[PDB]
Order: sequence, then structure tokens, then C-alpha cells
Amino acid sequence: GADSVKIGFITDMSGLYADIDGQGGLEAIKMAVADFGGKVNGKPIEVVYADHQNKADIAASKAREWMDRGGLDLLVGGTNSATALSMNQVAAEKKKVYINIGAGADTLTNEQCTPYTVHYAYDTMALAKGTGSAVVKQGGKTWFFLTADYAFGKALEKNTADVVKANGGKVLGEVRHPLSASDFSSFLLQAQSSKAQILGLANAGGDTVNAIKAAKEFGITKTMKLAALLMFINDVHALGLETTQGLVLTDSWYWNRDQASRQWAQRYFAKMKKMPSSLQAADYSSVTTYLKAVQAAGSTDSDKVMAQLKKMKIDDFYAKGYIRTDGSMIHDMYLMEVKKPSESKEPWDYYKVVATIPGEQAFTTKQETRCALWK
Repeated sequence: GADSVKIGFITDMSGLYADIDGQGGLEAIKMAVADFGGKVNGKPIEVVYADHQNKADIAASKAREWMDRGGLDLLVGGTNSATALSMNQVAAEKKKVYINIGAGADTLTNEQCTPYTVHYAYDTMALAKGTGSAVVKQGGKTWFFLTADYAFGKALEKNTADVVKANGGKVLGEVRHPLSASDFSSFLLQAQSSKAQILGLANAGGDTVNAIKAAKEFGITKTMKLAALLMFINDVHALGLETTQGLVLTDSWYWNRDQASRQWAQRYFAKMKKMPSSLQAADYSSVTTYLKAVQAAGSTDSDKVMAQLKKMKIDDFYAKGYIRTDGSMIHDMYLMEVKKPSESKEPWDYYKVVATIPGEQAFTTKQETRCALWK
């Protein structure tokens, strides 16, 4: 804006994704602003926010209004890939810097890649390549998908099905459920009748939690192993270790990884009284990264900031990495296994690291890209 550098954050603050990002993510953004000193290029930094209520149209209309009449300099995209994609289009049209953290669809750096988009934390290709490969390599050869009926589920099912098939496995079928489904019983029985070895949960947040609860309840887990293709620390906390032990998952960050992660998590906890998820961590990091780019450019001009973003290393408590041509922030990913209750040594101690997946190997390869800007 004229008087301020304006950061806007749009995410689900009220529904099935609120705990994993939501208000906590907003808090993390405000801490990053304060920690940077509250100003950049001699202008105060102002944060605005909105709850998209899991509506792509709300997200896109708010973004447009802030860009056109609110002097927006950075749009931070939160959860829900339908909202991520509607916002992406607005940012590309208006030539405004857009960093998406909470949403997963790899579409953002592929079919719908833009010169103004950064996909910061994770995507559905990394999920598939991590958890999908690992489960198939362990002998989980036959799969049936339970898929959230919107852009995220569809993208994740496609990436994961492709990995399964590439690694000698077979996909027997899929069943769709509405976002934030109130009843999973008929869907789970269809999956059970398929006789697949693996039930791939191509869904997230409250859907993942409710589906796992329902699967354990209806006895689905007697005959099928669940592959939780996207699970955050809050989802484990909701379900408990007794139910989640042994699940393999792919994530970008965990509070207890190392000294630097723990120290930041302590500052977060001191405010929110929960351990942060990888999204809440990434929210803070992405703001630091943006502000460093504005500081180095001496400008909020979107072409100058994008050029800075694409030439600066990132190295903070969240990640070491860089932002490449297609917009992906390349950083190592982690294959983890959920602990047994007896292995958990303090509150929120949920993960065993199985493997580190190198950044260059975790995301879409040059040869397989659908990004028309990456040749």
C-alpha cells in the first residue's frame, strides 16, 4: 500500500482445517512480522486476514478486493486447494506475489503454474512419492482410494495412483466423499468389498480423522492397512497414538526434529498452548522469506520481489532450500512412522523418522512437469 507493506492471509479458520493452520497460522505470521522488526523498506508492515470458510469464491473475492483497494503486497494462501487455485488465478492476473502454504495440490506448480506463485511447504507429488512409494515397497501392492471430492483429493489420488502403478502395484478402485463428510460408513464398506491391501486416504484434516475413527470402528482395519496420505500433528493428537501407531506419513517439519525446531516451537506454544504443525511453522518461515526478499530488493514491486525470491537461499528453523522456476520451494521431506504409546516420552512426541527424502527427489521432476513455464 501507500503507507504500509500489507500481508494478507486467507485460510479456513472455522472448519475441518482450522486446527492444523487457522488462527495458529495467523499468530505465526504476526510473530514473523514482529520478529523481523515490524517494518521493511522504511514502511510498517500490516497483516490482514480472512476466513474463506472453505469457499473458493470467498477466497478469490477477498484476494481481489485486497489487491485492488487494500494495497496488498503479499497474499499468503492457507488451506484448501480449491481456494488455493481460485486465489492463484487472481494473483497471476494482477501480478501480485502469492505464497501458498496450507494447500497441497501440485496443480499449483504444474497445469496452473504462474510466474507469481510460490508453493512453500508440501505438495501432493511429495506426499505420493513419500508415503506411496514406502507402502508399495513394504508390500502394500493393491490399493483402493477414499478421496475427498474436490481439487485436493483428485490431485492426491492421481499422484498416488501413478506412484503405486510405477512401483509394481495395482489400483482396484476409488470412492469419493464430500469435503467434511458427516458419515463415512457406505464409502468404507465399498472400499472393504474391493479386497485391496491398502486403503489410501486421499483427504485431510477432520476428514482424515473421521475416516480413521470410522475405519477402526467398523473393523475395516482388521482386513486393510490405512495409508494416511496427509496427516498433520493435530490429526494424531485428535486420534491418539493407540489408534495411529505404525502409520507411515510424509511431512515437511516436526517440532522435535532438532534444536532450532524445538526452540521455535517453544515460542509458539508460549502463545497458543499447542505444538505447531508443519503449516504453522511454514507460515512463519514464508513471511520471513518474503520480507528478506523485499528488504534485498528495496521494493515491493512484484517482478523485483519474485526475482529476489528465485535467487536467494532459504535457511531457517523451518527449512534449507530455494524457490525454483515452477514456483516450488525445494526442501527435504521426512518419511515418519507414528509412535506406539510406550515410545512417546513427552506430550506431542509422536514421530519416528524413517527416512529423509532429499528435496531434489521429493517433488515433480523436470521430465514429468506439466508446468508450461519450465522447459
